[PDB]
Amino acid sequence: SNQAVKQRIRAIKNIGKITKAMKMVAASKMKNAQIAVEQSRGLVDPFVRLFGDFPAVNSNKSVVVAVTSDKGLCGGLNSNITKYTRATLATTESEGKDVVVVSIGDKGRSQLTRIESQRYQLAIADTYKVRVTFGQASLIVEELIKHNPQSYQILFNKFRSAISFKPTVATILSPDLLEKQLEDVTGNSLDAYDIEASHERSDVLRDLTEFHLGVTLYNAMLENNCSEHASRMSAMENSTKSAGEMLGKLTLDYNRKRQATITTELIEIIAGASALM
Amino acid sequence: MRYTIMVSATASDAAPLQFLAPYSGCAMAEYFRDTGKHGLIIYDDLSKQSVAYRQMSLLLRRPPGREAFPGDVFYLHSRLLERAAKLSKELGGGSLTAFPVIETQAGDVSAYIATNVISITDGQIFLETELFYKGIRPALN
Amino acid sequence: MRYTIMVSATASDAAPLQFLAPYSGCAMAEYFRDTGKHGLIIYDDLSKQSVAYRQMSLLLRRPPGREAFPG
Amino acid sequence: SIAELGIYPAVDPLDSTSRMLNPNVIGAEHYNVARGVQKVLQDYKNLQDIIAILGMDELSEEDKLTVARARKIQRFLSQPFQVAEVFTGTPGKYVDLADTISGF
Amino acid sequence: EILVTGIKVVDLLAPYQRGGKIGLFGGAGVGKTVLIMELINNVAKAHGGFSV
Amino acid sequence: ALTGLTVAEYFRDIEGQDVLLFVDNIFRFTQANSEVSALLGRIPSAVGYQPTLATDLGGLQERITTTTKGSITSVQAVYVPADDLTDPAPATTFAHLDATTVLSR
Amino acid sequence: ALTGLTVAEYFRDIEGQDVLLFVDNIFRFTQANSEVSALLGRIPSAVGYQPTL
Ligand SMILES: Nc1ncnc2c1ncn2[C@@H]1O[C@H](COP(=O)(O)OP(=O)(O)O)[C@@H](O)[C@H]1O
Ligand SMILES: [Mg+2]
Repeated sequence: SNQAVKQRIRAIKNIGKITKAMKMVAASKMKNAQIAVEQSRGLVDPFVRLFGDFPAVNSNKSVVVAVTSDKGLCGGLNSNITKYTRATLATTESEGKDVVVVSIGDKGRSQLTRIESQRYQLAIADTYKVRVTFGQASLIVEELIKHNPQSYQILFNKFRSAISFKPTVATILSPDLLEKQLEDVTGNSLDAYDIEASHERSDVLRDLTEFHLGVTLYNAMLENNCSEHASRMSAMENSTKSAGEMLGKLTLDYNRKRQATITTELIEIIAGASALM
Repeated sequence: MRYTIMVSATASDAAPLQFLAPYSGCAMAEYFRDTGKHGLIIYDDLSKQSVAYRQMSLLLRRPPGREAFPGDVFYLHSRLLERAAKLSKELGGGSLTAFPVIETQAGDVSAYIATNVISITDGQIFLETELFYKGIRPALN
Repeated sequence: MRYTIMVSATASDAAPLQFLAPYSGCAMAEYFRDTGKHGLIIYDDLSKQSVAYRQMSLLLRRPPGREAFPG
Repeated sequence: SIAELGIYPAVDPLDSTSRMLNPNVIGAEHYNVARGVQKVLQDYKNLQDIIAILGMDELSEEDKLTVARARKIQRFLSQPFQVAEVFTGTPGKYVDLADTISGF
Repeated sequence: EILVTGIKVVDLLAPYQRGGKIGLFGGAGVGKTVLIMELINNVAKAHGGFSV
Repeated sequence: ALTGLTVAEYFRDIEGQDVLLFVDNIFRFTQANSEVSALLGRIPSAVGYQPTLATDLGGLQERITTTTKGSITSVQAVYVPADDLTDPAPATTFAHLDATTVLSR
Repeated sequence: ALTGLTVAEYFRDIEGQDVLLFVDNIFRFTQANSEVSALLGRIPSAVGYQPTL
């Protein structure tokens, strides 16, 4: 009885420091990863400056990649972009296109199969174990090249600040299948460029689309990893605050039970002493 | 003070005087209740009257109960607060309104005397300290 | 019922009767124990026997102990 | 703890019992829906500490389904009373037994 | 035999017996006089016999 | 503590001064009166204090006031037992206090 | 317990050999002294025990 709350105080008092240690670990990880996000943000600009940004294309085959977390104490990150995925899979699909759903992170393979069980075809995980390199995102992009869609959709949280993480849909148009077709505006928007490659414009667009997909995927899983660390930092301080308030209420009840125990034992001793005297 | 009576059994006064002072005040206000007029009474800190009565009972070698209070600490306050009545037209139509004050310890509404007087009085004006140190005064919960 | 005895000192009965009902039931079942048969004695609410025994002892002025129970 | 949540009458459904809650007395579907409501509420009570610490966004899908159904049946067990309409203003509701069995 | 009260939690999870002892537990303003007034208002008018 | 009050009551009532009275550890005044109450066979109240707890504290703390001759101002060190502000000795001592001056490490 | 101890103390003191004394539930010694000590005229100690624990 009176050691039940005395041990519960120990359990919640240790959780109130485990969650604060995890908050400081997430904060140091976000500090170390923000400088990598800000360096990687630059290379995404020339591809959306050259190839534009066309999310609402009439693709026939599309691949949607939802960049989620591995560990699940992020606090509403991997479930929010699943809302954006079901709001995006229900936006492009209006005409009978084939959709592949891919997820990076274990909390994506645990949650995209919930609402989308049959169009899901690939699960990448353990991406964030040591660090994210460009060769890793290149291999993930090559496994997205094993399928041959007409567009690529990337769902990830963009690390704007430590409080705001805007979910971002990023679109990569497949080269001769759709990329030339979206630029055919009374002629073309790509004819102004003099292709100084070894082979034709179709192959330089194939290589440019693969490189743009690799860069978008690398930046997506760096943005999502840093916003994951910021979300874990902000969700291990709601837990330290709640474990502090629960520890306060348990300490108040323990003091009440402590005083009641001393009064009860004292009353028992007095009644036993007055039964004789 | 032209309308106020002030009955004071302070901290240095003897515990039977702190025990009896709510009853003295309630009689002085029952004068106005019983003759058609209207009365207000504030028994400020009945939680200290119950401590005075606990002192009186434990010095009479009476067996203590929950939180070392006597068994008739409910009767102590229900005998008092049931006199705050609104009388019928045949007895005058007079009224007496009580405002007993109870001090809790850490927001512990479920104390012995607090749950005694909550189950005697009609309403309740619970004043919270978390609203009070946030500047919201009167800190009505 | 053709195999069961029902000893029942209920709440309205005196505290000596509720104190003695488990021993009376065990004495009734010791007929089947002592003569080669098998008994199943079920003392429902042995805590209520303890409460009745505490009452019967506190009124006999025996000094109480922990939780006002006798020694 | 249930009155401070605004639920009225503040009955603890996991501590209020009866001897009539028996399928040989009240019928099989009444007993089944009563025990199902009680199991949903007990499974919600088992998650209150982990809802408080880790938050609502860290549960499983069956966990955040049964928490939502439990929060629906917690409010649905409350009811405006006909004698309590003089200090609340909402009118009272006499529910039939078939209505509440089917509704739960 | 059951006693229908018109209260949802009472009729569902702890149904009252027509001719049985019923208790309403709770302390200091949780509503056990409003609940007994509602039980009077619901049961005693649809009873026929006498009340005390 | 009553002897300290008497020496200060001379300076207030005769000399007409503003006196400081440092009752060091008022909780030890409480626990000494608890001990003399237990030695006199009185039944102890809640957590273990004397049944006259508020009255002994009031008989101390009600002589420390402003008269029309002078004033006694008491700076009392307060010990809070088992880190409990709801314990009856500090919760009775806190009823008389007008200010708290918290020295922290 | 005193009886079993005396049987062991004869083997230890008179015959001078190594004895093994197994006492199952020595708590029952203090419990049994507490059961009579209230009727022996002793006002009770702490959590329910005798003053001579
Ligand atoms: N069914 C209800 N609806 C709304 N308020 C209620 C209800 N039941 C109780 N209350 C609240 O509880 C207060 C008093 O409860 P009460 O019946 O007096 O409990 P008790 O008799 O245990 O003191 C009422 O003023 C009311 O505000
Ligand atoms: Mg009532």
